Amino acid sequence: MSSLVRRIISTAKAPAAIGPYSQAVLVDRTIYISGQLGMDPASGQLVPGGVVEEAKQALTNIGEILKAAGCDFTNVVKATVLLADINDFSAVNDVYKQYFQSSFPARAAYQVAALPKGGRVEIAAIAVQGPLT
Amino acid sequence: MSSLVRRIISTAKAPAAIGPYSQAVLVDRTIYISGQLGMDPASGQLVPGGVVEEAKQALTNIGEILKAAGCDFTNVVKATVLLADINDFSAVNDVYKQYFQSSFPARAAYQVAALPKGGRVEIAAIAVQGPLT
Amino acid sequence: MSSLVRRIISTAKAPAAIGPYSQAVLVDRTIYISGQLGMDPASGQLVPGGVVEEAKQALTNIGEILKAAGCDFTNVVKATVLLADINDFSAVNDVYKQYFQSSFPARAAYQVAALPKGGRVEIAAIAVQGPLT
Amino acid sequence: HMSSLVRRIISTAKAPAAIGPYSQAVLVDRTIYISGQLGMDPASGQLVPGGVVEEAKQALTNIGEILKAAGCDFTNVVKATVLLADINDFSAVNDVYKQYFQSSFPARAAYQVAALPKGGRVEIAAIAVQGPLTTAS
Amino acid sequence: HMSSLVRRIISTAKAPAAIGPYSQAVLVDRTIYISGQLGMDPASGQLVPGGVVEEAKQALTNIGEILKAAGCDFTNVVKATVLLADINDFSAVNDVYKQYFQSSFPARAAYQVAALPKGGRVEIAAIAVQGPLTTAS
Amino acid sequence: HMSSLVRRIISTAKAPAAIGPYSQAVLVDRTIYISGQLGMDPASGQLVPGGVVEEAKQALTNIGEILKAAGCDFTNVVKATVLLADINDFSAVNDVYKQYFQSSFPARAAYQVAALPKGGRVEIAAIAVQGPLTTAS
Repeated sequence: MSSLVRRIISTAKAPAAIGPYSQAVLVDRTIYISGQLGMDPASGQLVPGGVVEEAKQALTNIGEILKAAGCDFTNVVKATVLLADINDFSAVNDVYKQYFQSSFPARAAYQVAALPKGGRVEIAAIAVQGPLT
Repeated sequence: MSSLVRRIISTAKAPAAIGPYSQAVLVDRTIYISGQLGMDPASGQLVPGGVVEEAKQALTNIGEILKAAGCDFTNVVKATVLLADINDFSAVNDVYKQYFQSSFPARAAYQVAALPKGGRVEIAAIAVQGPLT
Repeated sequence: MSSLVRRIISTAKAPAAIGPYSQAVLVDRTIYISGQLGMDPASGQLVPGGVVEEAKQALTNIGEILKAAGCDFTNVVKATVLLADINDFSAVNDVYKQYFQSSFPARAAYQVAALPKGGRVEIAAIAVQGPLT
Repeated sequence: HMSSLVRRIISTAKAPAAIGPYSQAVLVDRTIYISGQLGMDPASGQLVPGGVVEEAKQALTNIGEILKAAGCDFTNVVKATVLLADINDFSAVNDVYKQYFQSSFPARAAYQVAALPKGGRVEIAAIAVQGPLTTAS
Repeated sequence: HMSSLVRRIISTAKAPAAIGPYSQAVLVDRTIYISGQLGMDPASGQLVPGGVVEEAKQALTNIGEILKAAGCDFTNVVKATVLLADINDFSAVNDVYKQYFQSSFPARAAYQVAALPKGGRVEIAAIAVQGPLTTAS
Repeated sequence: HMSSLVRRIISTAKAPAAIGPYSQAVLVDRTIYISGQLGMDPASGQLVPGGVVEEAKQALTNIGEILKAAGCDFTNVVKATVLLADINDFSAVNDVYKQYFQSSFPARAAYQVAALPKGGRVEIAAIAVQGPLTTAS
């Protein structure tokens, strides 16, 4: 009946919350990361340029949340890729692969009906705090 | 190679199953909670009044499942909010915030094409059994 | 600050990856399984026959990934069932129940706008490596 | 940061009280460290009469009450230490000790010491692990 | 496969150096096994003068420096062993030992031995658990 | 409820058999408690001839076989106890013991006792932790 560590992860290097959620929660060694839209952290607005630029921004935001938790992309074990349009699958895959360079996470990827703020992509993730063997 | 505790959480204070699933599963210290529609526990029928009343009922149902597992809303670490209509985002956020009063979970929220029983909202969650520090 | 085990699960008894993901990731004792379409493992093509045959194939694929990790369906604690059409709920439930014969997982099930490859169903899961009590 | 592990000080009236800055036992995480027990009567404060066999019986009774206070029994013991005033009493003490265990026997340290507190002829200490335990050998 | 647990060899200059194939203490996972400490002056390499009370004070100072090197203090000690050259010195040594603990006291082993290294009159060893710890009793 | 932790009773024919209600070693969770080993020949049932140095070599051989039966080697030992019939034999025994360890040395207890079983001149016990272990100091 040990008391397990639970910590809210919060960094100004990622966007402010637009609803009642934390950027991520660390509990024991597992980090649950909220869905990230392609919002610029300074302004909270979706970056221009459509799905490719939004995907890059979403992943960069995930990277800053990971870093705040003492992690990097190699600590990610599962990701969820929500698309506004299934036709963008190939383009989003090519962006995604540039960040998750090895030990590729488990994943689910599919088209939803609509995302907050009219986003074209939103990515959530689960990570495990290192060290990992 | 310890044998980890796995327990099916089941309470008549939450709706009966409408498919082949458990209300929640506790494994080690993590509790995976099934998606809850706004069904009345006694009748299994969706409450009238649309998305706001359904969201309240769904969250109340989650609360009873948490309580059966010796938890409350403060043990939730991640939630998924599935909407039938993205226009309801603000209204559902305001209901949601009334239950998750602190240590806000990580979250993903988005519009799907359709929910079972024609629900307007469905909420799933992950919690960690306390004590948490 | 122990170093936790993280292992990529990979078996030729399940389909090759069609994107930048692992079939599953084992970390500590938790196994995150990627969404499985009803693809034949040998060819990578969706099996004919629609949602019922695809659901059977998806679940068989999950079973082979579990087996590669020293597990079976009784180790599953949470599943996500993504449908291309909510009208298929009853048919998919009846297939699903044939594999998850006891200790039914927690679950969320709902209709999405579109799945990769035009699939009619996709199933992801979380399992915990045994022994479980 | 790290998890906060549970510690319980065990203190039962059915075993001799721990006079001074020690405890009968300390449970930390799942491991229970049990202080050495003499053949002391909990209600007299000195040794039971009759010598080493009588003292061994009382010491093991005392350990059993401390185990029960920690939610354990003798099946949870993983290591014991048997200290003797006379090595030649080992067989007699072992004939008492063997009655408390049926299988999956603890590891053991046993030897004669120069002197025990209270003039004792035997003192038994133990380490136990809180269950459930699965024995695979 | 299993997780890789952390092990740290503790080696502080504020306690007597561990001459030869032993360490002052070993931390493994959360548990710290501390070698028996004599009343040795870290900078002389032999016992402090003045007998058992002076030696007990120095031994406990030495243990405290090893605990600090492992990120602990005396509140993390869960079991201690007090070895004596003379059982009749127990009360005097206990009056020193009690100053180092205020509550949640360790389990204890204590007895007279035939001989300690270096002609010591007291030697104290300990097991501690790295915090945080929550004491529920 | 709590997880069920693994316990294995270790019982190898390459070390002297544990006669009576004790085991050569008990593994529980990741920790192995190894009973004190004398310089006993596994196939004779009594001490090897030649005195303390010969007995120390045989005792350490016996411990090594018990470690191997638990899937460990001497690098997994975190604490050892060296009991002697004569404190003046410590250096000779240490010259044997040092051959079994190369670094990350165990914590140690060592002292002379009034009598060991079987008339032994040395008895070595140990605590080990099943690997993998990462040593960070």
